[PDB]
Amino acid sequence: TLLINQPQYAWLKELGLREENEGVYNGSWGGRGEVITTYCPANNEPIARVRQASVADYEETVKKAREAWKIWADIPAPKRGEIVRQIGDALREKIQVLGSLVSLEMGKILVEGVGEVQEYVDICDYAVGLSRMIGGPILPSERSGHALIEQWNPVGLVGIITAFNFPVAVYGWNNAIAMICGNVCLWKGAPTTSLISVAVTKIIAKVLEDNKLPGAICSLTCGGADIGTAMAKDERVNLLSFTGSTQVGKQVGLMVQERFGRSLLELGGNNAIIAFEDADLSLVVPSALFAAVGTAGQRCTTARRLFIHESIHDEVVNRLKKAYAQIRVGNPWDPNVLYGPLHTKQAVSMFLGAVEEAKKEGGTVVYGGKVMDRPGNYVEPTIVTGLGHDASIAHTDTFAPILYVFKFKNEEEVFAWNNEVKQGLSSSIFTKDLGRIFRWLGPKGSDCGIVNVNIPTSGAEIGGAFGGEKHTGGGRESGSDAWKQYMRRSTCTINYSKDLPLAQGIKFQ
Amino acid sequence: TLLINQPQYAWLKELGLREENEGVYNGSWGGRGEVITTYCPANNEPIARVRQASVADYEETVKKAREAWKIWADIPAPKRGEIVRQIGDALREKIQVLGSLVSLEMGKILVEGVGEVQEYVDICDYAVGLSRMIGGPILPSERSGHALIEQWNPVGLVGIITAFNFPVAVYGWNNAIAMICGNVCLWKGAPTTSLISVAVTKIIAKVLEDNKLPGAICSLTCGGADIGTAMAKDERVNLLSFTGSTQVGKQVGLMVQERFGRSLLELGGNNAIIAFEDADLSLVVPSALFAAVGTAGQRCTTARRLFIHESIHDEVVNRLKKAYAQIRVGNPWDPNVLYGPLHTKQAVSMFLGAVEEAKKEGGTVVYGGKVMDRPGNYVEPTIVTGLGHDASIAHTDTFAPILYVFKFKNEEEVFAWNNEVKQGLSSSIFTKDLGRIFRWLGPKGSDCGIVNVNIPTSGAEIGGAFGGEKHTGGGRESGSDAWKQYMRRSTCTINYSKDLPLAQGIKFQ
Amino acid sequence: TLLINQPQYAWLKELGLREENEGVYNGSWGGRGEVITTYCPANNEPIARVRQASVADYEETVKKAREAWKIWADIPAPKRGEIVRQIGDALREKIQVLGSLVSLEMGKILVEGVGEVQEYVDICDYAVGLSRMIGGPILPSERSGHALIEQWNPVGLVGIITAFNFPVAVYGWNNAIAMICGNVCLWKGAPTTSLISVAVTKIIAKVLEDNKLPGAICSLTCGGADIGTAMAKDERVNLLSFTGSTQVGKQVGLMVQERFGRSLLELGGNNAIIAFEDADLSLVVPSALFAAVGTAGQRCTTARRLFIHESIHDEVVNRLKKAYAQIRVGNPWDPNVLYGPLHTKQAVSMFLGAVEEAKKEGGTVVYGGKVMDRPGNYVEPTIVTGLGHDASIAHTDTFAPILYVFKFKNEEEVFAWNNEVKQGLSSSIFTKDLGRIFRWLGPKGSDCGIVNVNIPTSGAEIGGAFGGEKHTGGGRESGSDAWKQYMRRSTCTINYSKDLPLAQGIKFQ
Amino acid sequence: TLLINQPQYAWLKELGLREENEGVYNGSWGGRGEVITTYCPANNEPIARVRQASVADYEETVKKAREAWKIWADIPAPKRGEIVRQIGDALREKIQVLGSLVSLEMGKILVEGVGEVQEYVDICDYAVGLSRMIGGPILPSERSGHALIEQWNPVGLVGIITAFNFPVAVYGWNNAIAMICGNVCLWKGAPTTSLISVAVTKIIAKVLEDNKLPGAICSLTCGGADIGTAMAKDERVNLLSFTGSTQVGKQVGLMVQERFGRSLLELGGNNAIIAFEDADLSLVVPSALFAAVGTAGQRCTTARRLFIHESIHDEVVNRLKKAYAQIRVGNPWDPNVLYGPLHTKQAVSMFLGAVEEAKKEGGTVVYGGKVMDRPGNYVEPTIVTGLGHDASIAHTDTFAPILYVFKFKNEEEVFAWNNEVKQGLSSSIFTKDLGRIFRWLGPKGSDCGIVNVNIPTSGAEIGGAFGGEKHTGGGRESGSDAWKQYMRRSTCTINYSKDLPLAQGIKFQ
Ligand SMILES: N[C@@H](CCCC(=O)O)C(=O)O
Repeated sequence: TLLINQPQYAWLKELGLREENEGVYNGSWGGRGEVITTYCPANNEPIARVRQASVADYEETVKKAREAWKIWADIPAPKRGEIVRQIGDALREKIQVLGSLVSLEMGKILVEGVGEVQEYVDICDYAVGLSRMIGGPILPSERSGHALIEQWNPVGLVGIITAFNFPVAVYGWNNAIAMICGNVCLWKGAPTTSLISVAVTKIIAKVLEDNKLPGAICSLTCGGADIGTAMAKDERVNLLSFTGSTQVGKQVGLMVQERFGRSLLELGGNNAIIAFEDADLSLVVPSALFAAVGTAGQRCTTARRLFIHESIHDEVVNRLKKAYAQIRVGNPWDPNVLYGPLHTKQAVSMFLGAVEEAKKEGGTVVYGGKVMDRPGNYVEPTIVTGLGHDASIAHTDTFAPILYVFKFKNEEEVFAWNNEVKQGLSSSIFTKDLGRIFRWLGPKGSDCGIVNVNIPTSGAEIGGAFGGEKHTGGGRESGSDAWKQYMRRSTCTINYSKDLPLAQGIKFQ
Repeated sequence: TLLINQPQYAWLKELGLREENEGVYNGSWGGRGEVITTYCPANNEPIARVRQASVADYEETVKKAREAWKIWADIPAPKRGEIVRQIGDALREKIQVLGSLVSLEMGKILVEGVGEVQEYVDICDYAVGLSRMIGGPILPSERSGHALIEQWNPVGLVGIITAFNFPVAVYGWNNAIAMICGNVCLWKGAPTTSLISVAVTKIIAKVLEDNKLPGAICSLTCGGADIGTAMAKDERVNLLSFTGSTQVGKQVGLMVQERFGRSLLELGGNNAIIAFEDADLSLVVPSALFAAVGTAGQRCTTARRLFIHESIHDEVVNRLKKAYAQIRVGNPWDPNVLYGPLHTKQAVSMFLGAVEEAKKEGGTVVYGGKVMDRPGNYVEPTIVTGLGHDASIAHTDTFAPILYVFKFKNEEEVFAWNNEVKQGLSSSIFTKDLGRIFRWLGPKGSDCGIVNVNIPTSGAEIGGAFGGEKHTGGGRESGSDAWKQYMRRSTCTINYSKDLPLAQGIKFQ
Repeated sequence: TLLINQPQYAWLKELGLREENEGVYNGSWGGRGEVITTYCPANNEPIARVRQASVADYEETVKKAREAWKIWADIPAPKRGEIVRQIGDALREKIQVLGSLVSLEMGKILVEGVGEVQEYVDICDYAVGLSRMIGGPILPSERSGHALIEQWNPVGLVGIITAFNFPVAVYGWNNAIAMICGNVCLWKGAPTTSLISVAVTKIIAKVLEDNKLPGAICSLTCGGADIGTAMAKDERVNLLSFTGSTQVGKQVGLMVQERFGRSLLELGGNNAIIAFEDADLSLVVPSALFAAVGTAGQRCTTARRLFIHESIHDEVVNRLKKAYAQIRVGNPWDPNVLYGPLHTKQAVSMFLGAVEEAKKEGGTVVYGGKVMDRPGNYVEPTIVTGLGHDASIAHTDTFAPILYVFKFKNEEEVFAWNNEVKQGLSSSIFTKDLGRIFRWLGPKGSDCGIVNVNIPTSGAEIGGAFGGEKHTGGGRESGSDAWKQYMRRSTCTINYSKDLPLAQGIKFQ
Repeated sequence: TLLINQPQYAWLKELGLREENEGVYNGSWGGRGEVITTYCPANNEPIARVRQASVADYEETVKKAREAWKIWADIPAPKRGEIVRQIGDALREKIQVLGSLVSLEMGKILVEGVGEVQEYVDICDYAVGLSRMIGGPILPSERSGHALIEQWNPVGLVGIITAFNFPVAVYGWNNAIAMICGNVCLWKGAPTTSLISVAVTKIIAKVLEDNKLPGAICSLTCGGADIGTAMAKDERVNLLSFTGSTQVGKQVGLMVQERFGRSLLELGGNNAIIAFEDADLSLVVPSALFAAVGTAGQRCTTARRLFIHESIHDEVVNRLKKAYAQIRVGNPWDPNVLYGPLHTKQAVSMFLGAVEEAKKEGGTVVYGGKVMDRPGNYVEPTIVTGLGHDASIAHTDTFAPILYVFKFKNEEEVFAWNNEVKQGLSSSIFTKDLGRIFRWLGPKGSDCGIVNVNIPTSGAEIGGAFGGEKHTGGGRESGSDAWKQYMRRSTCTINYSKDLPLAQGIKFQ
């Protein structure tokens, strides 16, 4: 009855998964907490089982990771980068099968599952180069015979809590960067993507073990909220990177601040696309489509609000309705399928509640709005017109494929409306106007951390820093100098002289 | 009665100070809150009075500041730098008499008062050059016909809360940097340095108004804990920089996190100097003296722990005693005075309590330990030997001139003892050993934000970032790229083509 | 009959100039070579005289500069920045009278003369901040117990050869940057701007003397081609920065290479403005006017080629002709004069030589083309149409105010025509097309070192690097990390361990 | 007769080598010039033959590379990085046989042969990271409504001339960096390592072919000085990176300067190791051994001068003699030998010339000095004592394994003696003295491009820039921001507004 026992899914054994898998890894595999069974959202059938972490499992792992850190921090950064290079190779090798497991356990379509693993391969290549570059400037002291250098050192143990919707990539960004920065990692994933977490940890463990490194360098404790809270409250967790809901993120931030730890919060988005009158509609429509219905609307970067200039509102909406009706729905691993199930049955419930709440706040469902009559967690991608831009349901961020469409007239008001929500992740404008574009990029433009022009709100590349402002939580991951969040800066002055000139010329005599 | 009414203190009026002064500035001067009188700690005489902010003053000042921000953020950064340049020139012209006011109201000696003002002058020079440099990289997009740029924009209103012990420099570090980054500022100082806050703001307000700019760009609301708490709970304060006690800082970080604001925390230090057997003792003794007794021991970077290797412990301690007994006591505005009073009468009593608790816990007062027989808040700088490194009184947070002296034998134990406290601000080793110095700078060395060699724990220059780790709060000010804390990063992708290739080669069609 | 002996030019004495002035400074003033008289191009009247450098003068000056470098190089860079800050202040206080001398001796209008001095002011401000920043990274060594450091140190003596047309600013750019980088300078300006060079040198010398530093840190040796050739051949001149003709620059470049010195060449430009059909003509016409007739067309960044799309060629030409007729011609110090004389009587001949040649090669003079019958070296700013973009007269760059106008159709061809010339200094397109602008910035776009959009080819700001490609010589001055040309990089590996790991894991034992 | 026709050398076929090989590659393989036979320096037996380029081959190859660049420069940099990544992998997979070919045709020992290929692997890893990073800053313009951007674009065709002694790594540093920067490459190796150049080109060709890219992106034209002179005079070669003799490189720099090309010169080095009295002798002796006898003394970074403090001169010289006696001599393809032959018989003649001159000039051969009585180009590694530091023989340009040992007393004279040579590549001091180490890194310290402490002058790691000063020619390769030499910077100002504010506030009205 488990999918891993059925012959058409034997490929799961290529990831080393079996009927019951250990969900704790700290150099040894184990798990004394509750055995969880994860299910395929496309057909509600059980896949395999994972033994989750008890509290003793959590305690032992943290201790072994900190002991592993003593060895790992002594390994030169470029040699750490060589370990991350080998991880990138292992991922490359299994990108198709790991991508298939993402489609199977998470439910996003095969090209997105593969593409998500590509994000991990990309940031590995990136981190490999970064491991020969991380550091600070040597600066010219104002004092003779003094050297002034900025040093960066690992923070220690980096906890990583990831969400259901990107069960490989978010961990991969945090892992590759933290590792070359000399940190050890502790991973707690979404319980409903535990097989993916195990499969990824199996890949990493083999690399560590082949290199005669302690496996606790990349530790895994599968578990629910109790384990996540433990990490948020654990003084031995120097940096807690949390990707999840804003509500839970806020509490993670508070718990970390109470103990004077470090947090990196990557929280919800309420991302807007803005199509001005001069927009290239052949870019607008397919961009709104990918941003709205990509991943069945389940990215933190999904387009949730579409603002269209009055002159083109009807046409864009009609053109978008026709494109929705061509979306090919099916099993997320099937060829030509563009749209899969929602991840959980509760996500279907939430979708239903949001649709009905949108009607109660005066919206009109112009497309979709219904559960699909078929096995699995399938819902229709939905477009809602007629709501005020400040409608309560629109300012709520729901992980459901519902696109709230609004009219506007002037640039100034629509910038204000992009900015008026609590979230602050991604944003896009479609326009040809050179001046408007740079105003969008400037201090009176978009208040988000991702500020795009003529592309979807989703689909970032890894070379830039990824994250948001406001209620999205302020953390950054991946590229640019996001690596600095995973290290502690020291400002270092060395008197190599036989004198003691004081800063600012102070004569203390 | 008031010092400002006596002819010998007529120089206070060179700073625009009067018998009663407005403590609110926002383009207009006002103050409808409680009137406070500040006192000269060298003689316990009243200096002058300041009309603090009421709640209505605070509310109106924030509204004026955010209005001023609309203008100020539209001003090109180099032109904002020119304003800061002129502020630097204004401090330059007033440096002696501003320094003298710092000595009078706060109580540090004159070279420190002038030196503290000089830090503001220095960060002004630095920020002027920065105003032509701030920003992010243009990155190579993996996508044809796409540009990828990292942009930096002001966060908006920067609230700045400062302490009694650096009543000019800390505000200055924040102000110069926040200004060129296109932010407006709201300053709340220590009530017992209100005259200094008012005087500094009078200097800045004139530059702003001379440049026909709205004064609320650098707003001042003098007040106590209510004003600080209001700023911490106020969504209109985009970034709150807080320098103060660890306990209040923890409460400010929690409040700001509750509303998803940005905080920059600079809290207490419990800084150690470590002297190895190969140390040049002629560097040790004067460095210890200044680090411990400078500012009458009232810096967050004051050396409170002195670790001396067993072989040299008695000789360094004897030499410090002779050095201590030679320091010239007197009024702190008097040139060539080296030792002034503590800031308050309460501090004197807390100094006595610490000296008593040090004796209770086993320690021996080898020098000092008693109040001095003279007007004002004078205490003997004090040396306590014989305690264990883990003695309770030594892990405490006090602004009293007591130096706790410990013995050690080996490198590893004394690095660990340095790191064993809760704070993590400054640290220093004295040694000639090449390898030991690089180990101290590395991942197994000092855990502090400031990591010095053969110099005191105090007296940083502005060109590097200033701040600490662990319970020091994590914030950085002044140099390096601390300016990024005053701005929001955006990662910006611009599709300038007629096509829509997706990141990671994802084919969504 | 000297202008400086007339009462209306008494303001010259505010710069310390006299009837006959010393044109050698090395801490002392002197000059034993030939005496030069400079003439005011607006009336051809002699202004004053300058005693130029003999061979003995040059020898003694280089030696004194190199001896002064031993002191200067030991001053911490921020303290060298403080010197540059005072140079900036001295320039601020004399900006009007210095700009007037630029107008009197060089001949550009007063607003530009003042603007040119502002450039030196601006780069002083930049360099002051840079003096806290210059340096390289600390990198992660692949070898345990090794530090890896990029260090930057002065080259030593920077010779600076400047030209007649920017007789303050180019020296200024080189001066501020070289100084904070720890070099000493030796200046040989254009013979026909000798008083300007003396005036600027007097200003810097006072700052150096007021700071008790050897004046030879900023040495002057006024002279002609003999002194410049000596500098290019002199192994004691570590870096030679030459701004001048392509022809001379090539020989300078060869001579420095022959001796394995460092050269920084800023040579001629043949800058094109290209206006596409969708261009804002309200930006096009003023920008073209400023770029063509600014400085009577004697900048290396002056627009000499104007490509206009066929659809708008006639309209842009007509509007530009009407704009050329608005220009007020007069004495360059007279108010609201926008057009002054050419620098030399020789330039007037070449202008007439160029006009006759353009007609012979088939051009039509639609505006100007004649000498203005008045005192001074006044020629009409000229527009020439109907030539092929590949006509010889158009490629030979000369400083005559002659704009060559060309038609185009395709973006591809006209980008190629921008790039087909031997120089590669500045370039500008006028368009609204978002894709066109980013192609112009890209690898199939402009090949020039300055690549502008919707602005003239002249008028750079100091925050960026300044210089060109191809026959423009390759050097960069002023902003970005141009400072690195004035310093030597060293890559430094420090083994502080007891072991000897080899790079690349090479086992040699 | 040909080794490649002997069964024990069949491993050569694993590299695609044959009895007669094609020495031109531009997408297709050919070569119409002279057929060169390369020989094994360990036994003087012929290996295989290579058809070199005629000038028509060169002509056709340049034209093909320039067409390929039009395609290659359009490929996004991260995608170009992916090609280099696969080049890295292809090298990883062939590291043993390619290292053996280097050992066989060049003559260095196998562990260095492999290690040299490892440098190419390492720089591929670095370049892949870079390919996401290269770019310049976005700068805040002083003008409202203006963007200021520093852009980097490829130079076009990078001609790469390499030398016999590093026949793989030097090309690789240039290749990996030039490739990700969007340039195409044209390689001319040393004629006596023609098989190595063919073998590396075969590896890159397969990668290019497998990725459907034109092979001329990495073109090969094997040949001698006529081909090298052609590249130095060819305006189609935008950058010429030349590694070779000082005298040839000077002429290369002159030819390139004559045509306003870009050159990158990496010439000879007369590198010194300085041993102060406090030096750890257990680090000194092996470092001096490896730095002197590594590669049979044929590195440009080889240690030629060994300065030893008077007090330890005799001891280290005797300790270096006992190390020299332990050198294991034999054929270089053994994975266990330490010392192979010189590359050429003429190097033996030169070596014998220098030893005889050192003895004539008063030196004492204390070790070696003789040819080894076996087949091949074997000389004994030699130590020569008793010469002054300015003895003529010690200031020659000879790749001979002769180490010249000098005495010194104080730090100042010996720093000067390090600096007295014409070249400026590498340098190293052995000391524990902290102040001395920072003095050596500073402005009165070593003048070299590579400045090392307690390690060989040789054996750089790729993270930093590589190259020297003075007669070493000034170019930098590999790490840090050396990638900027392979690109052209542009300073780009974009007016996105409707106004025309001028720099420096010049009102042109
Ligand atoms: N690469 C993805 C990451 C989204 C992460 C998330 O939705 O939580 C994107 O840019 O849309």
